[PDB]
Amino acid sequence: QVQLVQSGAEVKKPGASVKVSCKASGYTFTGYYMHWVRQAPGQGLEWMGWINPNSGGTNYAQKFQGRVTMTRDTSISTAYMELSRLRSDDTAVYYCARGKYCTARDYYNWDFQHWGQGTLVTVSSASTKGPSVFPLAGCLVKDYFPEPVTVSWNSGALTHTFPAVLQSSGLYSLSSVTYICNVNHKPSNTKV
Amino acid sequence: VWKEAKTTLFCASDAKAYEKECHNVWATHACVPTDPNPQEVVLENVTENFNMWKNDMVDQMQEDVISIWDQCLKPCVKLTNTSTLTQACPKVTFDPIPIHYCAPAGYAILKCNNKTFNGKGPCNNVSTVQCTHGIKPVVSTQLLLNGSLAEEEIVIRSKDLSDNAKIIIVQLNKSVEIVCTRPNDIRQAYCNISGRNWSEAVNQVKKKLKEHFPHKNISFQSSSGGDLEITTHSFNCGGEFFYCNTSGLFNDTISNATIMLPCRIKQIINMWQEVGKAIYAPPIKGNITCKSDITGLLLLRDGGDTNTEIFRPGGGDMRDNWRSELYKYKVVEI
Amino acid sequence: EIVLTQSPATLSLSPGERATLSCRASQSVSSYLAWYQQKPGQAPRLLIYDASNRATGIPARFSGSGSGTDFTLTISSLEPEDFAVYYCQQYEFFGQGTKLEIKRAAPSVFIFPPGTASVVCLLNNFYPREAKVQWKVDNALQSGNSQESVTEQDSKDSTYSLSSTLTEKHKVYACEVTHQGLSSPVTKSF
Ligand SMILES: *[C@@H]1O[C@H](CO)[C@@H](O[C@@H]2O[C@H](CO)[C@@H](O[C@@H]3O[C@H](CO)[C@@H](O)[C@H](O)[C@@H]3O)[C@H](O)[C@H]2NC(C)=O)[C@H](O)[C@H]1NC(C)=O
Ligand SMILES: *[C@@H]1O[C@H](CO)[C@@H](O)[C@H](O)[C@H]1NC(C)=O
Ligand SMILES: *[C@@H]1O[C@H](CO)[C@@H](O)[C@H](O)[C@H]1NC(C)=O
Ligand SMILES: *[C@@H]1O[C@H](CO)[C@@H](O)[C@H](O)[C@H]1NC(C)=O
Repeated sequence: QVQLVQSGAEVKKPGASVKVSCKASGYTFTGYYMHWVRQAPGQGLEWMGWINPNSGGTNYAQKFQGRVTMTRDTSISTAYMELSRLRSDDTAVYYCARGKYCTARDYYNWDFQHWGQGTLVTVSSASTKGPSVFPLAGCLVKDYFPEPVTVSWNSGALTHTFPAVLQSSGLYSLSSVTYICNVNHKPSNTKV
Repeated sequence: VWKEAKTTLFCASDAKAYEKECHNVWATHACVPTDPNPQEVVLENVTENFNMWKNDMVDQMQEDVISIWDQCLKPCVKLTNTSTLTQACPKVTFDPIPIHYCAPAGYAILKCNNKTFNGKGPCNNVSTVQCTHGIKPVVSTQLLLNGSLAEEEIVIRSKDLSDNAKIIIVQLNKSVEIVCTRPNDIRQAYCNISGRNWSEAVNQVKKKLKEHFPHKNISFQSSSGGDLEITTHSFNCGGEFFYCNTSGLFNDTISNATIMLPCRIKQIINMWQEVGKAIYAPPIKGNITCKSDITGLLLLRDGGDTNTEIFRPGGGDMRDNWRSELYKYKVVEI
Repeated sequence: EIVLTQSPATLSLSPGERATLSCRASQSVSSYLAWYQQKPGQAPRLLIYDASNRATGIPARFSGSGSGTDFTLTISSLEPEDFAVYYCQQYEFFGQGTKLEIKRAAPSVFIFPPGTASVVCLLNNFYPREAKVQWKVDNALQSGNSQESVTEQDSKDSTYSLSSTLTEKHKVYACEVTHQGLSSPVTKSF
């Protein structure tokens, strides 16, 4: 029953710092390196660094140094990643991942057998905003922030909701195609 | 004629029962006097495989150096998340002595005399001995102290140099003096080292390092993060725990000859025998001072695409400290 | 320090077929490689470790091969649950990903009229993925003022759908769609 659990999605503004948590269960926390890896929307994976929880030793990818801090608390089986001086293109889902083998095995440690659920971020000047819903004579769910939104038709009785696009305005827009579309934006407690 | 095997080594030291040094006391109970005349037989037209990283002699030297600390440096209170311990905490005389590791009957030890062996692989010039050289169980980080020195040229030792998660042991070949003193912020101490001698070392090795990489520039920087034991040249001298700041030893500009390292004396330490904290009684009065020879380095190479390859001091498992001396050896069963 | 190139960029097959994925390491000397599968909005899942070992809980239809610079992932017979994105990894380094798709349709095209006006063009259930939307306003080709997005392949028909949004002066609003399944471009207008 090995489990890795991360903190919930966080949204922060450009220039700020963020600290993501990763709570481990089912194994000896000091026995295994925890790595951090991120994923931009629709993009590949980018490794960020690793930490040794026995000692606190770290390694960071050169791409970011002094913009990222990794830590551990051995008493609560929790690893932390802090990324400072955020750029908009740091917006991504963040995963922690454990090597298959214990540090003591000294084998090839970069087989990521266990992954956290990921933490969605958003570096934006935008602020929470409910969507406007216009008819497609579908429904156009325009100018909301942040992700996500849900759409149903006829309260679930009628069963294509497209991926949102990020507009230059910094707000999202998507389309879903008696007929009534039920739109819910939890961040803004909007329900149309 | 022989096979790679495992068994119970035994230790040997030139330890007098007259002495009160804690290290000596331990040896007199667990080691036998050094064989006076040792007979080593080089073997002609032979080649033998060695893996310092899978060597079980280390595992044993680990257990023993823990043993000494268990009696030599008892903490007043040691904390883990299972267990809390409070006990007698006496101060003891403390000077590490070389330790030899010999083989019983039915077994022998094989040594690699190639002046440039990396620690994993075959060895042309192989000899046979009944007992290792004498290894001083120095516990330290970042800098390896009082060890043996490379015979000819610098040697870089790692299991997988492309793996940025593997320690890089460096065996210098020209030692560098370091003098660490606490005199009589009032737990403050300091170390002195010759910039010129240190930079000369840092270059001979930064040069050696690009040899393992294609037309890449080399950089030295302080640790990325970690417990103070990692992020400082930490050690014990006279039963007192020095944590010294090597930001002036790991830099791409190496200062004047004499450069001064701020140190601090700690009563609370994160343990290397185990996962916990050990608390110790305050430092004794006096001019605590330690002239040491830097013989090797422990380092870590940043990963992730870079045009420079960066190395940072790394503390590691102590076992690595043992590995640095027990690279040359293996255990064979006749 | 090392670069991973997987090919092809996209793999389109059918259940029961043999799957072969390649990962080419650039100048690399290691013999370790892991493979990962990822479904959308899900964590990656380790399929193969140390190049040629199947991870625990992974079915026997998965195989790994290769050493050196060129490595291979083989699935003996594609199952519905096996279509996903695939990554290789060595040390800290990841490949760019391969999309494994169901291979199988002209789009049905719809245009919707709207301080702001949004005009939406819908391309419904088409295959293959390549498609062109051109907006025209009074027969003038538009550029720079639209955005589009595409659904993941449909779980029932393996098609894609696409939505384009163009964001009083002008009279005729048209979306012109080009796709191989159309013998000539279709224009929907109002
Ligand atoms: C590396 O090895 C050298 C020896 O080759 C160690 O130097 C030794 O350091 C200890 C103290 O750390 C000295 O013992 C002390 O001596 C003073 C003055 O004699 C005395 O007042 C104390 O009660 C204590 O006995 C020892 O004399 C000294 N030996 C030499 C030859 O310098 C050095 O400490 C070792 N490095 C490490 C990190 O252990
Ligand atoms: C201490 O570590 C043990 C396992 O080594 C763990 O079961 C326990 O939860 C830890 N104590 C805490 C969480 O404080
Ligand atoms: C140590 O080896 C380096 C090359 O690795 C060489 O330049 C230097 O002269 C050597 N020093 C001694 C004292 O042999
Ligand atoms: C070492 O010294 C530098 C400046 O002298 C300081 O910024 C750094 O925090 C120190 N590191 C430790 C581990 O004390």
